[PDB]
Amino acid sequence: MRECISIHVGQAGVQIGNACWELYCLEHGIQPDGQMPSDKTIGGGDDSFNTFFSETGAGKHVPRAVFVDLEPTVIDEVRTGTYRQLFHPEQLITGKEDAANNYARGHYTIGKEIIDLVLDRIRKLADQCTGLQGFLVFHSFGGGTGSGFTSLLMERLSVDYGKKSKLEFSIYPAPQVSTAVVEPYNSILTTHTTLEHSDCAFMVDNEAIYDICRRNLDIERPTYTNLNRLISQIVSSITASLRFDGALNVDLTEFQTNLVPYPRIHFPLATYAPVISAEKAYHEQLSVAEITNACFEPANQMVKCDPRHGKYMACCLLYRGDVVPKDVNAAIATIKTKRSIQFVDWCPTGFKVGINYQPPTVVPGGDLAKVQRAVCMLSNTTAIAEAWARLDHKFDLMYAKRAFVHWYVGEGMEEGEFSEAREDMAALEKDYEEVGVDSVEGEGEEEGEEY
Amino acid sequence: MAGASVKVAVRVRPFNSREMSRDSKCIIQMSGSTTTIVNPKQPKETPKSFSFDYSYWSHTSPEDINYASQKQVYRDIGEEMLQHAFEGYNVCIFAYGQTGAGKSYTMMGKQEKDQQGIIPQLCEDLFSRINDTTNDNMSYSVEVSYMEIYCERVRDLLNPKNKGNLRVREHPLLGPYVEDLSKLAVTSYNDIQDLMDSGNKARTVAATNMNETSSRSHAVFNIIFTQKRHDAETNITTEKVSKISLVDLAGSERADSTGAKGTRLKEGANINKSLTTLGKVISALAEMDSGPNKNKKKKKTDFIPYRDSVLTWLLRENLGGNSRTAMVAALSPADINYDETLSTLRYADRAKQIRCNAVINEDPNNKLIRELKDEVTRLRDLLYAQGLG
Amino acid sequence: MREIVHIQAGQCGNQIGAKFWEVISDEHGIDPTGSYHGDSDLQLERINVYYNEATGNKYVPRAILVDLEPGTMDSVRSGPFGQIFRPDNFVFGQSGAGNNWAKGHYTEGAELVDSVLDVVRKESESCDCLQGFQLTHSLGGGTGSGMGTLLISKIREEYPDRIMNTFSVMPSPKVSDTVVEPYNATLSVHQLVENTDETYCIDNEALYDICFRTLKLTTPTYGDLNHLVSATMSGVTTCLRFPGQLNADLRKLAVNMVPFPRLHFFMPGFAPLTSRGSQQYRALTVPELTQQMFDSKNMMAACDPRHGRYLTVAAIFRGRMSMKEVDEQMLNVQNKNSSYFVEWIPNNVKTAVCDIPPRGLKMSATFIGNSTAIQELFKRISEQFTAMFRRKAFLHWYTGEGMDEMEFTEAESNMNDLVSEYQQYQDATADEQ
Ligand SMILES: CC(=O)O[C@H]1C(=O)[C@@]2(C)[C@H]([C@H](OC(=O)c3ccccc3)[C@]3(O)C[C@H](OC(=O)[C@H](O)[C@@H](NC(=O)c4ccccc4)c4ccccc4)C(C)=C1C3(C)C)[C@]1(OC(C)=O)CO[C@@H]1C[C@@H]2O
Ligand SMILES: Nc1nc2c(ncn2[C@@H]2O[C@H](COP(=O)(O)OP(=O)(O)OP(=O)(O)O)[C@@H](O)[C@H]2O)c(=O)[nH]1
Ligand SMILES: Nc1ncnc2c1ncn2[C@@H]1O[C@H](COP(=O)(O)OP(=O)(O)NP(=O)(O)O)[C@@H](O)[C@H]1O
Ligand SMILES: Nc1nc2c(ncn2[C@@H]2O[C@H](COP(=O)(O)OP(=O)(O)O)[C@@H](O)[C@H]2O)c(=O)[nH]1
Ligand SMILES: [Mg+2]
Repeated sequence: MRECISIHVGQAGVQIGNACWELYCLEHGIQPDGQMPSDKTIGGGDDSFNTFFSETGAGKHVPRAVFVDLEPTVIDEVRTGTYRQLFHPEQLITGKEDAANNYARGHYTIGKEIIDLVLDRIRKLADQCTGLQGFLVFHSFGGGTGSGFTSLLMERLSVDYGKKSKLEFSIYPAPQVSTAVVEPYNSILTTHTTLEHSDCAFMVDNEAIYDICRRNLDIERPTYTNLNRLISQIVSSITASLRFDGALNVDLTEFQTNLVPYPRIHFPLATYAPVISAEKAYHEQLSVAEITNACFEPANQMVKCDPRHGKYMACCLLYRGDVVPKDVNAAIATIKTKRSIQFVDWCPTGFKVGINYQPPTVVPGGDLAKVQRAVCMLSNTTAIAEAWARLDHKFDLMYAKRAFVHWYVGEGMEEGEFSEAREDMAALEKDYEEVGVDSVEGEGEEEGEEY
Repeated sequence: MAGASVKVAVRVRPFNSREMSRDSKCIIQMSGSTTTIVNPKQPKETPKSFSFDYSYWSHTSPEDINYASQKQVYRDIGEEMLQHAFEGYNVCIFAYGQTGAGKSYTMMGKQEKDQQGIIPQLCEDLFSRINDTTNDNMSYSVEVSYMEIYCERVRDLLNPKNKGNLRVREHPLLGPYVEDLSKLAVTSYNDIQDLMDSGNKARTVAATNMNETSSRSHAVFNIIFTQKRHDAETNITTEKVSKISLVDLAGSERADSTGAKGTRLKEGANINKSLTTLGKVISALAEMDSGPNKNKKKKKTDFIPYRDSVLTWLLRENLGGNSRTAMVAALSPADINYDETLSTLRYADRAKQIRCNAVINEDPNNKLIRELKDEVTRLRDLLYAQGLG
Repeated sequence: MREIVHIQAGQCGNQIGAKFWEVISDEHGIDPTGSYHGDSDLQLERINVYYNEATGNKYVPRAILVDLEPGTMDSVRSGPFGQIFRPDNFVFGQSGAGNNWAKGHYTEGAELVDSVLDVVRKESESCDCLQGFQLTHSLGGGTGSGMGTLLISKIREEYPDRIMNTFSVMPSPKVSDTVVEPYNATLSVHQLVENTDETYCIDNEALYDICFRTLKLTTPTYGDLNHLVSATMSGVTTCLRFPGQLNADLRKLAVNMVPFPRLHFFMPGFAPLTSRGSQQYRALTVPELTQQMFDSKNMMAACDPRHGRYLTVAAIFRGRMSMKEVDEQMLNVQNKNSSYFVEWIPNNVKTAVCDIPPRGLKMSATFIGNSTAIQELFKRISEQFTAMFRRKAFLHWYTGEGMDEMEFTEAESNMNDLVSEYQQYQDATADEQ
């Protein structure tokens, strides 16, 4: 029973959770009311996969989800929506104001009196679980709740459970586009928790996904629904290895064993290759080589960063559908001969491969074409440093004059939690710069004894 | 009108009875104008470093070698500030710290009078210099005021009436002031210290997880000093009016250290906002002081955000214009209170922020090896030169 | 549950409040008798923001009307929506302030403030989780300015941690209706600068300009100006009442718009605005709304933004629209007009989106700017104030009501300091020494 508990914090977290749970319900043939007529039609089976859904006596299936936010609006949209009967009635929503783009308000003042209930319900979910693999936390940098309350919850979880993996999916601020004036402060103040407590953090950018939607899917006016659906596809590709049979299955521990060389560099990028519209699904073969090559194109990255400016440290490919090992081997072999893709000299292997038989599903009303093959790549590289550096600059431009600071100090913080965070960012950037340097020439300086 | 350069001084205290009873380890080191600190929980990473105008090693009270004696710090700060006050211009002394560090010692000193703080010594020197210049033609007057600021509301500390919120006004010529503020005259430092004890009994203090008696409100003891001269004429004229401000701060805090709600959160938030505003104004004043002092230019008059807090608003005359200021910050040597000491450093570094550099202490073994290798090379180059090799 | 208490003092405040309650009742489908006959089910979801429930399935607004003259109350009651208000919230006296700020603040208002505070506290104690207050008044008047400032002071003394907005109508250079405008405006700003979290700058000159040049009304009256103002106030707090893709509370606007405590004076605007027959000639798209919002003539403050720099701006869109268009348009506006935005903020455009538009429109948008140019307004008042204070033009009418000459000087000094504070971040570099 490869059980995984999902936690959604903030508006971005709740909406990505809506998309994710729509996809999960469609994958296993669960109706919006929690019933599964597939078993009744067939007679019995294991289709109620215990990764996400828990089966009660009467044939209903309750998801292993925990939605949290400080605004009643975002989750009251779910309590009276299509999926109102699917979730347990307990949704952990503080009937008060919100963090208000304020890390201090979400971490110290209002984050209290809601953390205890959240931890209690997480404990109740964990008690029902046997062989719990880890957590999947969804949130967004730049928001008050998704920064402060996520920090508090991650701290408490690291205190309590400790050894269980805690993966992170977060929406990083874009370089140019933004939706708040105090995004850099909230983003920078979360580095301590996203570093010390998480085991692997996946970052995505709205500008990159908008570019992908405009260029590949030919959607000129996308909304957040398309972005959430793409992120849901990414998470499903990650988690499919422990729900369906396959030639090579990759658990959540193999992830961390293969992708993170050192504890402090666990920030891999993610990407999905066969992102294509229904009309353009024709005129294309969609073979293993094509999707595998498209995973490495800088235009297809989900974060505004150029891999050509850095070096690849580790790669994990997860294939779905009608795929065979020899095509994957040929794709990796032809990739290794390209000079535009550089690997660090101290990781000569540089690839982890997993294959799953279940092909990706299509959500009605969606925009992704039905395909026979797919691949999700997760790549730990050094180009991500750039994504920090720009944001770091922005932070300085506001902290030189102490703008917007009185709101933060008026809720419980002092200015030093505003420098300590900056120094931690600087140290992280120094680490990323140091790891990517080539080994010094003949690293034992030089050698050669008599004979 | 002139600059407002700020002198930054930091002192460490000895171990108290509890700390010396325990086997706690010291964590603060000082050298020159640099103070360095080490994480007890992360000894492997690095020390942090800061640089102030004055670093005082008062760890060992009876010690003589590199001991920060009370007379030394007086001669460094208080004597010069008193002289500037006597010249006829304003001066202010800020006391910043958190409970445990021991600010009130350096702010007052002990009753034994062999180890005295800034204030009793300042009062003694003030009245000694006054009484040593009372010639026929000179008259002197001194008066004292004492008031607190709690949640941005001013209260009187001497008057025993109901502690209402006094109103703050702005006289067009005399600047900001407080209405109905009781002002008393003094003649001996004993009266000053008695009034200080009487007012200190009236402070608003509440128990924290850090200490059972912590200041929850800022407080000021202001000394107004008037000099009148009688020239060869029938008129006796006031020459100059100067002020000595003795401001006491309520130190910063984190909600983690004291996780109590209600009044505690409001008090902590207002104290932190006041400290942030005070630091901002002092930093701007120090930058403007430094700039013209070397450039001699008059880049308009800048804008100094005095009005953002009542604390800086009342002290507008003492902070700015022609004046001199100096903030003294107390530390705690206990390892357990690391989060306090470093925090104080981050507030002590503010204003006159200067490059600290890295304090480097090379290994004696590597130094010896390098020196011996260089000596071997030099001697070989000498011997091969004289064709002896 | 976020809940707002509404207060309205003076003739201007009461009239704008009546029109505002008309607009809100139309939006939530409330009958003048207080019953509900709407159609969409989302109108009752968040009706408790403004309305209390009453036993006959009725709804009563939280309005609190104040005036030292009973005529305006009689006018309000004898109106289309007079019956909606509770009879006990009509607090008033006799012998109005008579355009004297001293009477409104010290002599007359000091006796009625206790009753007004009693009613306000009664409404406050029944609120599940109070968010903030609203006030509507005119700075250049009598009862409105003085009693509004006094009530703001009392409420901030009692409720320090709650938000306090203020939709204040400030005087204009050309359109002036009372001869003692400068004294009242100065003494009111002296209190608003301290005891208010957000202030919205409105004046009749800009609204008349909008009516003449945008709506092409031949003979506008105060109803139309109140209509535009009410549209703005309804736009500001839309995200509390209806769901959205990206919500924006009042506190979010306060946090994002206010960099320093004393700079909380805002320039409001609303889009779209078209003159009836022209409606078919122009399409409704996000680019058109963005173009109209940032147009200099659409502001309702008579301050040209081109004479300064935007410290911050916030936009609240209502309607089903794509987020990419909004983000792209705001980024383009920032990039093209690079000289009109302050350099030391990387991104100073807040954006919020709400699904439900107004009743008869597909899309709409509200704009809240914060720019240095507002100092011009204060400067103009100062330019008049001293010109009357130097000779003591009408000062005795104030000093006979308990006041003092020093207080005028403190008010002038505070306004001058505010003007300087706005002026510092207004030149487009600081390099030379
Ligand atoms: C039906 C239709 O398509 O015609 C429009 C219309 O022609 C225009 C010109 C309307 C019209 O407005 C005016 O003529 C007007 C005159 C003076 C002051 C203000 C408005 C309209 O009257 C106004 C009316 O607006 C509404 O109903 C909104 O919900 C509005 N509420 C009210 O106006 C209202 C009036 C009386 C009682 C209660 C509410 C609103 C705006 C913001 C927030 C909430 C509600 C609309 C759609 C129209 C007409 C009818 C012609 C405009 O209305 C607004 C402010 O949204 C003025 O420019 C806009 C754009 C529209 O194209
Ligand atoms: N991809 C994606 N990003 C979103 C979505 N909703 C919000 N965001 C991002 O979230 C950021 C705003 O912070 P939020 O997470 O919404 O803050 P919050 O969770 O509402 O918490 P509060 O600030 O207290 O209200 C924006 O900059 C968006 O980029 C979404 O539906 N999809
Ligand atoms: N240089 C010093 N030498 C000896 N004792 C010192 C020195 N500096 C501080 N102290 C100690 O400081 C103590 C008084 O302060 P303490 O009670 O620790 O904190 P506090 O003053 O009450 N709160 P605060 O004023 O904010 O620091 C005395 O018991 C002294 O022993
Ligand atoms: N928008 C609008 N402004 C008004 C209205 N009536 C008065 N004013 C403005 O308010 C000022 C007069 O203030 P007044 O309302 O008499 O203050 P009060 O006596 O305290 O109520 C004038 O300068 C007008 O510009 C109105 O109905 N609508
Ligand atoms: Mg939110």
